[PDB]
Amino acid sequence: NGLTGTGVLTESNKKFLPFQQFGRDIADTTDAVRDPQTLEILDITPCSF
Amino acid sequence: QKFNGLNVLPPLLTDEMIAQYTSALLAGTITS
Repeated sequence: NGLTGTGVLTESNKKFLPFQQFGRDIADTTDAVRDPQTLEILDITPCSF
Repeated sequence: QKFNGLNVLPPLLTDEMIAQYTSALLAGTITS
């Protein structure tokens, strides 16, 4: 959805509202995204450093 | 670890061995 990022995609146990697409934390960074083709929610984990 | 380049490092002394020092000091005080 126009957001470009790099990370590892994993399935999520959280449930969004059917109108929100982006998951954010208190630190205000993107960590959960809804796939545009199929309706599911995925967590993003930065690869190790 | 953390989000953007931040990193936290563990202390050299485990809390268990800290408690061990405290116990040794207390035993020395109460005995000698």
